[PDB]
Amino acid sequence: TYYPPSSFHFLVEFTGIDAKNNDHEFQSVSGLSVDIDTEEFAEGGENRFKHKFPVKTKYPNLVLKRGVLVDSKVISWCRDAIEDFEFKPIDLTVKLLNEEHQPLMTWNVVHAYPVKWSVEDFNAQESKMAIESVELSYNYFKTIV
Amino acid sequence: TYYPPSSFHFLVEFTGIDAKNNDHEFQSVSGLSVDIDTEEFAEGGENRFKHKFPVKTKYPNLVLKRGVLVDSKVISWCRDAIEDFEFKPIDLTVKLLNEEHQPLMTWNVVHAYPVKWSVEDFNAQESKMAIESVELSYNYFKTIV
Amino acid sequence: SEGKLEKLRIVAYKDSKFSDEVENGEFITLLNPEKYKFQYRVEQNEDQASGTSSAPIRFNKILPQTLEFDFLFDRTGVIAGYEVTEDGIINDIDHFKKVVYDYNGEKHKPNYL
Amino acid sequence: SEGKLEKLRIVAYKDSKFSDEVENGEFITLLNPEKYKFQYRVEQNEDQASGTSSAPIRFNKILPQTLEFDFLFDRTGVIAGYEVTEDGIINDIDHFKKVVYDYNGEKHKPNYLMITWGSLLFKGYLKEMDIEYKLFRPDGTPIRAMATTKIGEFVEEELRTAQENNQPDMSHYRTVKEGDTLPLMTYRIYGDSKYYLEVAKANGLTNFRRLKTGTELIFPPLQKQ
Repeated sequence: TYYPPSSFHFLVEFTGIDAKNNDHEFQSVSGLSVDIDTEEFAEGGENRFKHKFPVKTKYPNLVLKRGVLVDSKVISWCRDAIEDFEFKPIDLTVKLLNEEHQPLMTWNVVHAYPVKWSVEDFNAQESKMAIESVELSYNYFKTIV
Repeated sequence: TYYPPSSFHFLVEFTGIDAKNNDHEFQSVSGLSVDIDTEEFAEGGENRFKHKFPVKTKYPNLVLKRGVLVDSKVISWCRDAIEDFEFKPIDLTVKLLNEEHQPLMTWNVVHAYPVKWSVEDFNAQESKMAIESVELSYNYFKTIV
Repeated sequence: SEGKLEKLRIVAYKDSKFSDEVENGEFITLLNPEKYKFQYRVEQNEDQASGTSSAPIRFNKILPQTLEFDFLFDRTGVIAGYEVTEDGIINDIDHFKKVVYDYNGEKHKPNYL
Repeated sequence: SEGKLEKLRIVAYKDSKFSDEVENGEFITLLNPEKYKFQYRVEQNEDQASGTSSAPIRFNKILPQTLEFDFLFDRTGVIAGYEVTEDGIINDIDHFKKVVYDYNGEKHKPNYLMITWGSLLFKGYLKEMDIEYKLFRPDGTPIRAMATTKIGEFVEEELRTAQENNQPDMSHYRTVKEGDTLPLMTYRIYGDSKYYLEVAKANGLTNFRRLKTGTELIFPPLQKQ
């Protein structure tokens, strides 16, 4: 913009999971990008370049981090998939906020489910917070702005 | 030259997309280079070297970076290709400028289209600007100088 | 016209002297093949008697030749010079098969190429 | 309805004209194949004598066509639009086999098949099938399987002669344009210039060495036995 916005003020909301204020707060969000797979072809007589063709649109997994929370609803949902193969996809909204705490821009993440859950190593000789990490697979996203 | 020019003053212009002043300003440009693929052959009796032959001219993708802009025309164009497989290639000009803000040298980029779009990770504990990145595929380029 | 990129063509014919063209029987490609390949074979007679150290190999005949190549059809919209069609590649493949494959009831055979 | 994702269908038929449907004999897939493939073969006769540099080539036959594709069955619960079933994929595979594989006692054979998806329309017979079972519930109910298929091509014999409109055996008519001669036109119709006096007698022509440029002529067929 004339002065572009910073990246440290944002909100993560879930649809299909009971809401709690402690499940909307995160330390970091990553994975909001996309790419197109292509193929190459050489045409006889054309020596200046090879041709390139698109094939598929590709998205990476969405990664969320925060300090450990013991009564999380999101984690209970993750456990049902992890332990029993019960899968029930959800939708999600990522919001980048302005100074009035209203959205500048949002991302609509469609049909997501859990593929990973972990907690970082313990160390008796270091002063650190216990950090939890969750990774989700989804089909695509759209933006609103 | 006697005193070679610096690299921090330049302009990116698009043909086929409605113009806005905010879409001509970028933080960084990269990918303006080329190479030739070759093959090798060993001739019996010649023990001093192998022969090498050219096959094809090759170009890398063009990469543009800037702070996040919410109403960009270039991004709307990228979305049509990304979301619906509607492809409509454009031409582009890269200009390296002098002190009168006129071109020292330009690059003519031919038949380009979008293959990638991303925004860097958010971090609640760091003071940073949100940065956007766009990558384009093209056939070749020519220079004027 | 050195600078013109020539495109490969295939024409169908009615007679064995190649002078009478099939009507609407010409195919022009939109992308050239990368390469093509030929094959040549000569056959000899190699019978010999036992107890001997070599045979004087004899000429038999020269076998027919062979050509091979590959094609690509694409109407996605990233190749300069062409337009996107409402029905894609449906009419390109149907015209290609009518020239090189289909049986002709006037001559009781497929076409000369 | 451009925006609709069409799904591949297979219907079973009772007769060789494809007009009498088998009751409850239609299969619709839930996931489309990635690709499909065709095969075409033409056979020639290539006998030649010794001492020669080339053979005299003669057309022999056009061989039947072939179609191949692969399928995936899955009822795990991550694909949008579908529900998880109590018995998984058991009824999906049993209905697929009843259409394409099973023997029909009314006709003493398996079924005629029509395969349609978008631009594709193919009639024929199943030749080969392989089914591999991949995931299971703890009580042994399958929830994922993969199938490979090969289809042959069927043409009824009355339709083959109508598509091969085989024509010195039939009758013909032309109109005379300026530049035409009678022995050149006879060569292009019969293969020989020597029949020009029989064409002129069948049309009542006396001055056949000059044709007038609006005349319609007949060309009778050659006699047999």
